[PDB]
Amino acid sequence: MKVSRDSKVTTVVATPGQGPDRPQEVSYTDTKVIGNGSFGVVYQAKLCDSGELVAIKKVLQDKRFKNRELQIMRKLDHCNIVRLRYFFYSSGEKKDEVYLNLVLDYVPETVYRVARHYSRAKQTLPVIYVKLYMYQLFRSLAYIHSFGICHRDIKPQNLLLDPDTAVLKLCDFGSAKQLVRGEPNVSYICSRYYRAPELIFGATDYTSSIDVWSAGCVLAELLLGQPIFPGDSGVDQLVEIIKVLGTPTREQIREMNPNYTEFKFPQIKAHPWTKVFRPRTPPEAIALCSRLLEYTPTARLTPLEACAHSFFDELRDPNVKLPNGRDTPALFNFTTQELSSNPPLATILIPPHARH
Amino acid sequence: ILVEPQKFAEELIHRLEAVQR
Ligand SMILES: Nc1ncnc2c1ncn2[C@@H]1O[C@H](COP(=O)(O)OP(=O)(O)O)[C@@H](O)[C@H]1O
Ligand SMILES: [Cl-]
Ligand SMILES: [Mg+2]
Ligand SMILES: [Mg+2]
Repeated sequence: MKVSRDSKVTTVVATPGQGPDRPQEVSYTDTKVIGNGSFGVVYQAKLCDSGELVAIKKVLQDKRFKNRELQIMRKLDHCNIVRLRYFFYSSGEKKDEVYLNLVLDYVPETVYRVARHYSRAKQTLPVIYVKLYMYQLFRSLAYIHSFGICHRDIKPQNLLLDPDTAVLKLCDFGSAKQLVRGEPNVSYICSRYYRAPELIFGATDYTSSIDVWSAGCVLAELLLGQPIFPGDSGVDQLVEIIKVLGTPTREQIREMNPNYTEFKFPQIKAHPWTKVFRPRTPPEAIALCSRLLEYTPTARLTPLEACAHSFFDELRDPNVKLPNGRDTPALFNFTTQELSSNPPLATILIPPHARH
Repeated sequence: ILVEPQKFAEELIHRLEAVQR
């Protein structure tokens, strides 16, 4: 790390995200903090060459151990996942401690901040945006899951938005993990409101379907204007879930965590989805939501199947356009790896006019 | 936190009984 002046200019030798390790000199300026936390700091910066804005995520690093988030992001190359341009190591506020720096594409907005606006304004997020955002989320989920990678922290705050192009990019892979059948995992993963019921039951053999539940929670929140399953504790959140889905059957409990099959829980009647949402809520949104928020993990739709849902039919219309006038972003440029789980969905996912 | 099944189920049962018609 070196200091020049042409305005303060920081120069470092950083390694690119893709390809073999071929570090380049990278210069940037106009650095300012756009995020602090227990994880570390996030800076915005402007690249000297291109003038393009970037986000620099700086976290504490134990050099004796490899960084999981770095190793995961280097594999990822998708239009709905935030791109890792470069990464480098440096020193920070803690003496004799080395920091990992992640240079990512700067994205101005998040799904959270946008939805938060409509809540303050007492309006509802237009269905078109709900479709657009959710579609691109499932698209990114279909991608990472094909690598056997589970995000484990899907929430509106982690869904970056470009308001001008309506492009969504999944970020924050600091909880992501390569899920392998046979090797158990931590159940303390995933953040409040969006945790799958099996996770709340302390299951350690869960799958990537936990992300699909989180996505369902996000979808419901967009239709509702507020989180559907709030609550500080795991019990609190389960009560909310049960107050909507009804008490899970013994078999459903067995699918989540067998250790709870013998306890006699009070039988609570399920609340109809059509009463959970506003009367103006589109039937297909409700239908999609119920196919995501299932007690049994294997019963939940896969991300790819979710993209093919009728709720996203409008996005496959050739004459579709954003409210701001311009065209919708890339939605049909599916790759073979992306369609790896279920190739025949391509007949639906890729409309005839997109093949042109 | 990582709660044992018995303690967790007890709390959950207590809560569900209160929100039951
Ligand atoms: N590439 C980015 N562009 C713009 N903002 C970002 C970017 N990455 C992260 N942020 C912002 O910083 C916050 C936290 O960063 P994040 O990547 O989610 O790591 P973590 O949640 O583990 O702290 C996010 O809420 C997000 O708003
Ligand atoms: Cl009831
Ligand atoms: Mg985050
Ligand atoms: Mg994190």
